[PDB]
Amino acid sequence: NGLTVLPPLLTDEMIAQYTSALLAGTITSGWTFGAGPALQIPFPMQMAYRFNGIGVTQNVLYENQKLIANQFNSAIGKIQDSLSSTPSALGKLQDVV
Amino acid sequence: LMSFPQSAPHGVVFLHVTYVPAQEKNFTTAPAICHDGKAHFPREGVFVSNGTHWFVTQRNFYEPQIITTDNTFVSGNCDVVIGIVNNTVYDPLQPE
Repeated sequence: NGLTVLPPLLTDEMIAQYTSALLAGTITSGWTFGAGPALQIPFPMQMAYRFNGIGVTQNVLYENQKLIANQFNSAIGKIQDSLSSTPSALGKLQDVV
Repeated sequence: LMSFPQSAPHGVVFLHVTYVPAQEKNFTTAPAICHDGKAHFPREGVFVSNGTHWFVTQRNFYEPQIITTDNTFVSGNCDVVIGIVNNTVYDPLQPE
């Protein structure tokens, strides 16, 4: 009847590659990759800069990096479990479609 | 840094003056320094190593300075921070 759906320009593979590139830049350069060149920096130093920016001393991180990594892994696991169990996570996109 | 507005027909033009770093160099970094049995963390800078010595410099510019008590603070011992190195800390009160 004339209703034709056109595919988007950027495919899913290109979106995934963009996401992976942004993630790599974030984890390897902190915030310097967006303002200019991607300056390499260790992740325990990016976390120290984040803690210093939010108003927390860096010695807390340098002493509890193990606990912070464990909490981050547990949070990622809980997020994955919620995404696998709760179907209403992408409810906005589902309602749009 | 700053911006300069400009008039335009049915619009406006912004002249954003930004700070773009350039001419970067690789350096060896360390989380803390263990000189007097305790760890020394940077106050507003970051430890860098040119290969033979250690210096303190800011994040957005390379300005090597001698590791002094005024640039670092003491917090905790050394057997907790992972990857801490040993380096001397200059004390201005000793020559005075």
